[PDB]
Formats: sequence, structure tokens, C-alpha cells
Amino acid sequence: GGEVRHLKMYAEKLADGQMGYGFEKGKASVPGPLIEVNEGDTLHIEFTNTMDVRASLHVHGLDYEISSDGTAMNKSDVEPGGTRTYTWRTHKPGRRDDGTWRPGSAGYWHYHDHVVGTEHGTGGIRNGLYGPVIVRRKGDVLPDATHTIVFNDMTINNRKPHTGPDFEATVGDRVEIVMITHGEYYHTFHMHGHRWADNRTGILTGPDDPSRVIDNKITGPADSFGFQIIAGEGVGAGAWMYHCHVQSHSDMGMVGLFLVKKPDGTIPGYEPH
Amino acid sequence: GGEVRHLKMYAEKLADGQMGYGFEKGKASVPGPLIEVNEGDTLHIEFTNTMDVRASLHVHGLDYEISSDGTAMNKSDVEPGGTRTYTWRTHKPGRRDDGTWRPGSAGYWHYHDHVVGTEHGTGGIRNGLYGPVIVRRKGDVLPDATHTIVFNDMTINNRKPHTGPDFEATVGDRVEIVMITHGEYYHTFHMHGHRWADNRTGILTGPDDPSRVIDNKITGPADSFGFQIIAGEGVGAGAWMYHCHVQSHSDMGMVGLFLVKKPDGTIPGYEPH
Amino acid sequence: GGEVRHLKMYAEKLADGQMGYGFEKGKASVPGPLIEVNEGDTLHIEFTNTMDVRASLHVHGLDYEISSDGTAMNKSDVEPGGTRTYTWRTHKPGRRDDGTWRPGSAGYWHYHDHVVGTEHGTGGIRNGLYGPVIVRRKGDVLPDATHTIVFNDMTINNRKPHTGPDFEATVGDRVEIVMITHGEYYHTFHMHGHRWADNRTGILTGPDDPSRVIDNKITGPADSFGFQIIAGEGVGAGAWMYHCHVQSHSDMGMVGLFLVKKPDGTIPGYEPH
Ligand SMILES: [Cu+2]
Ligand SMILES: [Cu+2]
Ligand SMILES: [Cu+2]
Ligand SMILES: [Cu+2]
Ligand SMILES: [Cu+2]
Ligand SMILES: [Cu+2]
Ligand SMILES: [Cu+2]
Ligand SMILES: [Cu+2]
Ligand SMILES: [Cu+2]
Ligand SMILES: [Cu+2]
Ligand SMILES: [Cu+2]
Ligand SMILES: [Cu+2]
Ligand SMILES: [Fe+3]
Ligand SMILES: [Fe+3]
Ligand SMILES: [Fe+3]
Ligand code: NA
Ligand code: NA
Ligand code: NA
Ligand code: NA
Ligand code: NA
Ligand code: NA
Repeated sequence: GGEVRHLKMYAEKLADGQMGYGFEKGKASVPGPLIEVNEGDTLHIEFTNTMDVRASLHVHGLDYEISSDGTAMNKSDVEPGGTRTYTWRTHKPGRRDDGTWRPGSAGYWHYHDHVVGTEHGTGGIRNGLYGPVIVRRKGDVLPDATHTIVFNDMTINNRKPHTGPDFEATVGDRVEIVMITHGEYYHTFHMHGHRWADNRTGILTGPDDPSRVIDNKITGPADSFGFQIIAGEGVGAGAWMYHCHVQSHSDMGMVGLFLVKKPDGTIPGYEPH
Repeated sequence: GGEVRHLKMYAEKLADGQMGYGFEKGKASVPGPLIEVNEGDTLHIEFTNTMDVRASLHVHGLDYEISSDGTAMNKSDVEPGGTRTYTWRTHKPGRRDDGTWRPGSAGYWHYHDHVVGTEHGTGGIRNGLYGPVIVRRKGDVLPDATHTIVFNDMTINNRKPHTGPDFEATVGDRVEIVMITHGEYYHTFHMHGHRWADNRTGILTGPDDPSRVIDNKITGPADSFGFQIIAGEGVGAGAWMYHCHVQSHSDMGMVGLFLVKKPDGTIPGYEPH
Repeated sequence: GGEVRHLKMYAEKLADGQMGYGFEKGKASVPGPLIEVNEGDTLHIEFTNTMDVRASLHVHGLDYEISSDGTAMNKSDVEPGGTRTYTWRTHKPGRRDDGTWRPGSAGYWHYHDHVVGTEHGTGGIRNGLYGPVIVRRKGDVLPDATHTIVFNDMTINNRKPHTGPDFEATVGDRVEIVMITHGEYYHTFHMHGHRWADNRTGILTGPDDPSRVIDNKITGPADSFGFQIIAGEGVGAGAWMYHCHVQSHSDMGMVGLFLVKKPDGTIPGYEPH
């Protein structure tokens, strides 16, 4: 189009010492809420830091001016109790005058804090100040649901070991995953029963797309990718594990379930009593 | 086509404490033997666990039902002395009704144990219960030979440091490599004298394939890729090293040789006496 | 064409104990100087080892015979004070008789020592014996400037923590980055304000190129990639950070600046007094 959109966000400290972003005070989540826009759109985010330490929003991929980089160095962070408007722009792909192709902002991206604990946001990220951003290209396939999976150090979504998260679908649902990594460690994301293309959308464009089809992918801090799968396609219903495949990581609890249900709402072998 | 194929496999403990898969009892190898099929084919594997601990077969990439996921959770592992038939299916690529492209099973994949030592197969994998699977697309180029190189923790194919393995070819042979990683560590696979495309087949489709041409690739646990090279192409005969390029890893013995011979059967500088 | 080119290079020890390559004695740098050629060209490098320990030149990607592999094993290293001519060839892409596509040498590559400290060049690499090589395809877009960024263990270009390097551009400059990793650690390279395509050239070929557009990329020892960006495109002037995104690495000093200036030569918020 594109559209000018406006949005409020808050950073807040949670009772247990974690920190989260939210669209409303008292409704902070880890990961933070999904921001989704179309190439061309501009997003003005009125950000309020409700915490007692400085905090910021820094985003990957999108077009922001230096005044919205979220760093102390560029005076782009937010004092305790303060408010700042960050502007994220996006563009559509197209040919420059030099004849090269400007790529477009479309992709799976993310936002996170850049000043809590250290000037690279090490404490903020660790505490939960991260969330996903999706930029869609005109004509991209849209899913029934999007789930965000973040490997943050040795946790998934800052959860305790062996507590998921778990996600549920029914055979045939189009499910989108946004997969983000943060912290200190490399990981390998693996899903049982499902595969995707290692390219922008996770979907091959057709028979001439030579991208590798995979079910396992090495990631490190601040990597983001995403894909769509048809739940149970060619494989049926089941409690399908996803996990980090680094062996000590899966053993120490970086595992969850993709619960793909039959049309009767049950998972083979785990029917309700 | 595709074809329904049947096959027997065994897991067995080896005299030195390692564990291996094989197509015949007493002929277990590490890595396990190569399974190769075409997109469309179904493979029914009659698996017998000859060991005194529970064991399983779990596969990447291929279409299996939950009853063949190889996990304790889905009652898909095999008691000591028991037998179970695992079914792996594959599909061809093509357009779904939703207009998106279903990708096909073609690729370089692998199988491994999922219950020895831990419920993620940490002990089994460590002991040698891993092997390669290749799914071919109609029209894929076939090689003269396929070699499997597995970086398993700080070993290549569970070998002692500085003992290879070494592989031999003659200048002009079409050689296929299946490269799998397991365990705890990230690695970088490097081959001297030879390069490949970072895509599904390791071969560029033509002048419009923008995939990076590389000779060095970061991998982590459960990653698999593969490629074909023409031995000695543009570079001639030689003892061409391959190794992990992580410096302490190569120094500690993650090195072997790709011995590419002249038509007289010799390697420059290392002629037999 | 291609062209036969000749060049002199030296390895030398620097007063502080580091080691560097150069085109002239007394002008060694870390990283070493950029070698750039076109597909088809042959480069004969007359290399002199001025140091008191054996040293070599080993290159990635390019077509070299075994006598130019730079290893002790193939008698391809250079005694103290000695001279050796290494030959690097390159080829253009095209169809083989077997109907497959030979890929071409084009890409972002690198050279480094293979015998100082260990027979994998661990000491040489650590001390600074590394540099970039670019092979261009006919018709590739050429930049205004090329900068080389090497993550060598926990340093950028062997620099002390928090000392850059910094690079400067003006809004609208076409800037090329060659990004190389060495040593023991995995890293994630991230640039604020700028993005590129994860493919050979870092530039999408057009609307049908499905390569992921990224601003963050995991790398390990001996990985090389490169890309071109338009400085400030869609984002304007600024002190744009680049850094490793592994959180302890950025905190410990793996950070520098891409200083993109307005047409008046200033950086927003950091104008000269
Ligand atoms: Cu940053
Ligand atoms: Cu992990
Ligand atoms: Cu699996
Ligand atoms: Cu970041
Ligand atoms: Cu698993
Ligand atoms: Cu390694
Ligand atoms: Cu090499
Ligand atoms: Cu696995
Ligand atoms: Cu080497
Ligand atoms: Cu790093
Ligand atoms: Cu950033
Ligand atoms: Cu190297
Ligand atoms: Fe709960
Ligand atoms: Fe032997
Ligand atoms: Fe200085
Ligand atoms: Na939206
Ligand atoms: Na349950
Ligand atoms: Na076969
Ligand atoms: Na020998
Ligand atoms: Na040149
Ligand atoms: Na300054």
C-alpha cells in the first residue's frame, strides 16, 4: 500500500524478576507479542518503560533511522517511567537505478532490548525482553496460526526445563513457526514429522527452487527464521516432539510437543480418560 | 513409481562397547549402512534389537507415522531381543490444492537411535548408532561412489584421533559425500581442492542458481547435507585433506584424506616403493 | 578472458609478536591484503617467508594443484628465508559433457597459513596470517570500497577489545563486506541498519530469488561470505554498530562502527566541535 500504523508497547518487570514486553500494562509476555506488517507499512510504536532501569526496543531487519536503534550510544533508549516513539519502516522490493535489486523487508525478524544489564541488552534479553516480528510480502501464504519458539540460552521461551511449551493443531492446519535464538549458545532446532525449505518463507517456490529441505537447523544468538507446515501432512496425528538436537540440551530439557490431533480431538496413545 | 521395499536391520553391541546397526547380524558398521530410495518409495524395515538394553530407529526427513518415530513416549522403541517393523514413506513434490508447493522427500538424511542412555539417544548416538539415508528425485545425478562422513563429538565415524577415515578415488570419478554431525559440538567441515553448492544436491542447477559455492560449512548435532564432486577436477591428483576447521579439532585429530589417484594409481609424492 | 597475473607476497613477524602477510616487506597487515581476480584468471604468487619458522599460504575455493596446497604433508610450505611460487587458478561456470553444471570459482574466499604452530596453522592464524580473496564473475556489480571483517577467536582483525575497527562511508556509497571467521569459536555477525541476501553475492538476483534476507548470520572457523549494501539506504546517516551477537562476545568487545556520514560529512549526534 502501504499503511501507517500506530501501536503502544510497554516494558515491565514481572513479579519473579523476569521482564516482558506487552501491548497493555499487566499483560506482558515472554516472548513478547507478535508484530506483523506488510512491506510498505510504517509502524510508530509508542513505547513506555515502566521499569526502574533504562530499557529499549531494538529491531532486526526493518528500516529504522538511527534515532530508533534502541542504543545508549545513539540516545535511543528510555529512562525509567519514560515514553518514546520508535518508528519502524519497511519497503517493497524493486530495481534501483543502478540496475540491482533492492530486496524488500519481507522476512522473519525480531525485537529485543539493547540496554538492560549491559549496553548490548544481555540482562534484558536474558530476563525475557524479546519478541517476533513478521513482514509479509504481497501474495505470501498466510497461516491458521503462528507460534513463536525462542531458544534463550538453555531455555525455550524462558521456561523451566522439561515444561514445553507445547502447541496444538489438528491434522491439516497450516501452522507457522517463528524460530529465534538468543544468548550465549549455538543450538540445532529439530521437529519430528515435519520438514521445511531453508529459504525466506520456508516454502519452496516450485520445482526450480533448489533450496535444501530440512528438519534440523543450526542457529546462534539473534538468528531468526520461519516456516509453514501442514500439520500431520503425510504422517498423521501424534505427539510430535520438537527440540534442540544438541544432545545435552535435549537431555537437560530443551524439548516440547507439537500435539497434532485427529478430527476427534485425540492424540494416538494419549486419549483422555 | 513408487516401489514398496522390505529390509532387515539389526542393532548390536560390539566387543569394544560400541554399538552399530547392520543389515546382517555380525556385520554391524559405524556409521551404519546407507539406505537409498527414490521419492515415492515406501520402506518397511524389520528391525531387531539384539542388545540387552532398549533401542530404536529414528529417521530424519522421511514421512513416518507416530508409531515409527522411534521414541519411548510413543511406544515406538524395541525391547531387548525384540523385533518391530518401522515404516518410512516418501513423497514426490507437487502442487497442493491450496496452490502451494509440497517439497518432496528428496535429500540427504540420516537415522539414529533415540533411547539408549537417555530418551534422546545420547548413549546410542555416542556408541555408533547412526547412519545415512538418501532420497533421490527422478532425474538426480548418480555418483560412482558414496562416502559417509560423520562428525560425532570429537571423532570422525567414531575413529580414534588421526586415523582417518581415508577414501580413495581416481581423477575424474564422480564422488558423493553425505556429511552428518552428532553429539555436543559445532564443527566446520572443510575439503581441500574441491567445492560444492550449498543447496539440496550440492550441484548448481545452472547459471540462475544463486546458491553460495563453498568449501567450508558450519554444522551442528543432527545436521545433514550432501554433495557430489568430480575428483581432481581442475586441480589433479593428490592427498587432499578434509577436516574440521575448528583449529583445536583438526589439531586433536579430526582429519582424514581424500586420496585422488592418477590413472597410474599413484598419489603425487607418495608413490609405492 | 582470462588473464595470467603475477604478484609478490611476504610473511613477516611483527615487532609485537603477531605475524602478517603483505605485498611489500615492511607493509604487512592483519588482515592481509585483498587479492581480487576474475573467473578464468591465473595468479602466480611469488611468496617469500621472511620469518625464522616455516610458513605457508593455503587458499580456499580457488583451483590449486597439490603442490600449492600450503601443507607440510605435500611439501608445499616454505623454509625460513625461502621463496616459493604458488599458483592459484580459477574457472568460469559451464556445462560439463555429463550435462551437469560446473559452478565457477566466483565467490568470497580467503587465504591463511597452514604450518605455523601446528600443521593446521593454528599459531599462524592466531598471530594474523589470514586475508581475503574475491573472485568475480563477468557482470558482477563492483563496489565503491571493500572492507574485510575477520572474527579471529575473540577479536575482530586481531584488535584489542572495544577498539573497532571502524569503517566510514557516505549515504549512498556501495559498500562491500568480506566476512571471515577463524579459530576456536562460533559467532553471529550482525549489522545495524543494513541487510543482505544469504547467497553468493549477497544480492538477490530478482523477484524469483527465494534466498533469505538477513542481518545476522552464524559463522565458524574458516567460513567466508560477503555482500554489498547501499550505505544508509532507507535508514539515513548514523553510527551504525556491527558486532558479534553472542552476548558475552559483544560485551567483551567484539563491536565496531559503520560510520555512515551525511553529505556534510557528519554523523547525527556526533558532529565535530
Ligand atoms: Cu546490536
Ligand atoms: Cu541447544
Ligand atoms: Cu527426529
Ligand atoms: Cu539483535
Ligand atoms: Cu528427536
Ligand atoms: Cu570440529
Ligand atoms: Cu583448505
Ligand atoms: Cu535426530
Ligand atoms: Cu586445511
Ligand atoms: Cu562471537
Ligand atoms: Cu540489531
Ligand atoms: Cu582454511
Ligand atoms: Fe502453566
Ligand atoms: Fe583398520
Ligand atoms: Fe590506531
Ligand atoms: Na497486523
Ligand atoms: Na499427557
Ligand atoms: Na537402494
Ligand atoms: Na602414506
Ligand atoms: Na585485482
Ligand atoms: Na566519537
